[PDB]
Amino acid sequence: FEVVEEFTPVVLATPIPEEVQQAQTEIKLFNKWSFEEVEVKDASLVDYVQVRQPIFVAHTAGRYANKRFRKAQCPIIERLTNSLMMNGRNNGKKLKAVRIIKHTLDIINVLTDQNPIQVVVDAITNTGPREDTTRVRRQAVDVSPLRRVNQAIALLTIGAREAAFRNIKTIAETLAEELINAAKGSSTSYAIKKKDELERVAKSNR
Amino acid sequence: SLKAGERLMEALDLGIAEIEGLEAYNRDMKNAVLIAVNKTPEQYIMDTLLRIRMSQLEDALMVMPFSYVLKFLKFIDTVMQNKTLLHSHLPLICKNLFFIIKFNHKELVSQKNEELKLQINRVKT
Amino acid sequence: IPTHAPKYEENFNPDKKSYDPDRTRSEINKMKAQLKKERKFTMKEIRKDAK
Amino acid sequence: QKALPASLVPQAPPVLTSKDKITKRMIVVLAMASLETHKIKYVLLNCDDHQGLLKKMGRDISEARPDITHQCLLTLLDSPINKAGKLQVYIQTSRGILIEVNPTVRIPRTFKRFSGLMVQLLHKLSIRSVNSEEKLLKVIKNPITDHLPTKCRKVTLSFDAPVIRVQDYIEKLDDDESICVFVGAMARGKDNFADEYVDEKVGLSNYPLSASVACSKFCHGAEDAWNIL
Amino acid sequence: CGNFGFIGSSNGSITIYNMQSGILRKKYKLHKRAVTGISLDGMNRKMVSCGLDGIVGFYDFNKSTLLGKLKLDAPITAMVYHRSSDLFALALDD
Amino acid sequence: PVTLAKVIKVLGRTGSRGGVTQVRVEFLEDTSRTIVRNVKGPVRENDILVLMESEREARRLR
Amino acid sequence: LVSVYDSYNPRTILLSINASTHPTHVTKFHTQDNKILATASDDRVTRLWDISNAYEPQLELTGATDYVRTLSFIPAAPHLVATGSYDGLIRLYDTRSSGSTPI
Amino acid sequence: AVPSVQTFGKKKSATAVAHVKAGKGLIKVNGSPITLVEPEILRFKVYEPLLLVGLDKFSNIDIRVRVTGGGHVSQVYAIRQAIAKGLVAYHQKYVDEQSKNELKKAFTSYDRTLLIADSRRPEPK
RNA sequence: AACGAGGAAUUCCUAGUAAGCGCAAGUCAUCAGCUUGCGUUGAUUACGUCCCUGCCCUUCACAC
Repeated sequence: FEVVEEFTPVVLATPIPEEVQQAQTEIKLFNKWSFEEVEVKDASLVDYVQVRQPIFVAHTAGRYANKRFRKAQCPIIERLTNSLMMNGRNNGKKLKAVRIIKHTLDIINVLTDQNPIQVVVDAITNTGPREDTTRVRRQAVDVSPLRRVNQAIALLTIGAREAAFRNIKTIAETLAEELINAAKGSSTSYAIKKKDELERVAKSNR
Repeated sequence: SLKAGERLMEALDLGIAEIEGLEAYNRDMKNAVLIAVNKTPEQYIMDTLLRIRMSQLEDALMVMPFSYVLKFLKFIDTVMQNKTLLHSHLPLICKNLFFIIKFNHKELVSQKNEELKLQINRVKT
Repeated sequence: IPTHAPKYEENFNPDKKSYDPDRTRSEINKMKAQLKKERKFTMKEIRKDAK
Repeated sequence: QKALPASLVPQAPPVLTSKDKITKRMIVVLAMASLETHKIKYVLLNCDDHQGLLKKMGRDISEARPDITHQCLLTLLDSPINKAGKLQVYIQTSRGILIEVNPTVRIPRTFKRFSGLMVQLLHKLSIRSVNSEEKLLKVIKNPITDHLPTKCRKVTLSFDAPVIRVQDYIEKLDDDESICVFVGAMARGKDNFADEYVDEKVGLSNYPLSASVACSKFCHGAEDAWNIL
Repeated sequence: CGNFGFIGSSNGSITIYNMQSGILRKKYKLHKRAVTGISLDGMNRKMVSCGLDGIVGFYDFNKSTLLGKLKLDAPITAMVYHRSSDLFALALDD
Repeated sequence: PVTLAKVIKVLGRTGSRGGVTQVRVEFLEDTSRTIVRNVKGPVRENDILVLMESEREARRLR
Repeated sequence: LVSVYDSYNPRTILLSINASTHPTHVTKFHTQDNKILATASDDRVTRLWDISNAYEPQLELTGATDYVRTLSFIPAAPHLVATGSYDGLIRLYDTRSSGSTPI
Repeated sequence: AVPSVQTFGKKKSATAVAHVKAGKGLIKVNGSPITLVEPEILRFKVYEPLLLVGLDKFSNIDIRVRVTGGGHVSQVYAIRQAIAKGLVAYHQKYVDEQSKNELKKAFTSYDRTLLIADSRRPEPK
């Protein structure tokens, strides 16, 4: 069985590169990473780590601050880019953040052959603290999934930012190391250590 | 201070603690606050139910975990033997009892406790 | 581990003015500041008198 | 037949500062240090020198003794562990001003001179070397938690707490982590100064201990534990 | 809906045109013999075809997929599709 | 091991501390069993929480 | 120090590894498996690094009584690794096993 | 006369005017091929319509887009909105309406900004 | 000599907002030791709670 919808080869008077046509075939992040195979390992984080809608570039110019929970629908990569720009000197520079994330995904694919988006989602799943404390002394409370996603993104970005503040390393490379380590589950990542400390102090006052 | 629901949970723990104690005491044979107030455990819990304002009553009941709902049902069952209390506060018991059952009906039916089945049967009739 | 000594001025006073190695440089700074303080006061009094 | 390191020249250990958070360390927080300044020239308020003034201020003179804080600083910085570059000292003044002590510093021995430094530090917010190449004493921003190593065990010194062997406690503790001891330089009072930060509290001996001796006793155990010698 | 027209060829191909502009949109190729009937349900979702080879194909017109195939014993001569009840009768050669 | 519990109701008028919400959650493994817990972040119905300990019952936090 | 750079991009430095205090004469990528790097040093140990984990070698092969300046990976046998030292011996190792002793 | 349609796209002060006519797949922006639009990082943004509906639809038309005002990003969004609106308008006017519906469905499924202007009008609260 | 992002305390802030960037105008009061407009890039975190701190209000059916 075959169904044919094109009977004439499509040649456009304006030349279009072959990569753009293979992008016609399927939507891929930066035309290099496919969203088809990415899945959130933890069931709870599903519906708050949004990867179902493939996008070409992180820039979307959407409205996500209007309602309480719109941030969930926002693509996770774009939220990572947004969290990447902080500390004032970088405020207002989204194109630089997009470039940094592009480079970082390239680095992640280089060092480990896995799909970089999969590594990003694994890191965001792993660094989410599952139990926290509140001041009364302290007392233990559970954490909502949205707060887990927010704090995971913040911890990864802040750890990567601090690691390369006064080091030869550039933001992209240290962020790549942070994401790879967090997805692995190793202690070496700043975010994993902070998450473990939060859960331990919560367990102490449980 | 303690809020509605929290007061009711405290009252249920006290009154049903003694109701369990006496029944176990009678079964084997075959506290300060209540003595100070000079009220039977049925009245003390029933008294606490009256003080809760109706606007806060439904919100107070939802706060209770299930484990107190089983306590609540036994309290109603204990009140049943006292016909004087029942007809005194019949509308209040009926409204509260139905709201409890409706709210957590799914979790109630799942339980296989045979004693619970007998209590509701007695509370029904 | 390498060891150093702290640098400090005994009987420090923050309200007091930082000691300057050069006397001419210190003295002129005293004279300049008196000019700014004195100039600001004189202008303020003249403006009030004119009003 | 493991081959030797290529270069055997003695090499100075790194100076360990707040910026570096991965390296293993033993941190001492001399809690509730009594260091305050006031005009007579400004002077570090002292328990015995200034009784008349402190009565006017209304704070009780019993808790106005920086000599304890000076004393703990002296013993810690001359301990071999600091000479091994595995120790960094933090001080929390009673008022709530947090001071970072670079391990390199060499505080003057006499208590009189030490008072001279503190007033400058509390007022100039930083102290500079004689050769002017790093900042030795620097004030920094509360809370203490952020500056501490990211993966770190926190403990306090409580007389009522169970007695433990400092050597035994350190070895059983993990490696990549680091240890903070919150010691009360205060003369006398409840051991709740660091309860907000700490997770559990321990005692080094059944017998009561001065702030200085306790710090010396604890740091030495790490030296045996970490083979600092 | 009156938007599409299906043409069944004697060589086994089903061509789908658009009535408004008369432009070809899709071509389905399952039967090898002549297609003797084509029908589409009221919802414009499931499409069914029959051919002299005796097979009845079931298509999803929206997704352009082969839902299933049914072989009858004899060649099929004609088709009538009832849209209200989703039943269609086939006049077999036997 | 960690359990997963889906929120079914966000309780109101609980008198909890600011920023802490009392909720009622039913376990995914057993839909019947329900437990009342304290949640720190923004929480709404039908979202899932990771419970480290499934025994403790929530108490008002003031 | 062993460094890994993006070929054709001299400015960027992906990964920097301090394999040993002695000189590291040989740094060869594994032909079958991309992610693993082998470095032979004058320390006489041919550590087998991994790109993802740069802090500790995945394996450390030893047994060479002199400088190791030659390293080769046998095609079709990813586990096997061959190192030749100035001792005059060509040592073969099995990374699948515990290793550190030539087969 | 040659069949032609005109549409506008607007983002902040950036305005794009798109003329779509029967042709041979010649897409231009400011007198240059669409491939040369800058910044390159956002180039795929402008490509988003062309890839969503497939290049075959464009193979029969020429699109000329003139952009003025605003910055880089606003101009990119103006261009993409203008291209999408022009294509849908042309399919409406000179092709079947079913294709128009398919195009609108695809674009609104992906990003409705491609068709509706995004106007962040102030709301006092 | 001074300095390497600035202690304690304290103030402000919820979407084209915070923050960054420049270009114009000087409009009878103010402003150039500057003021006001204009466009460009553009986020994180809350959008619940009355637990704390203040301010405020109360004591024509059916059903309650």
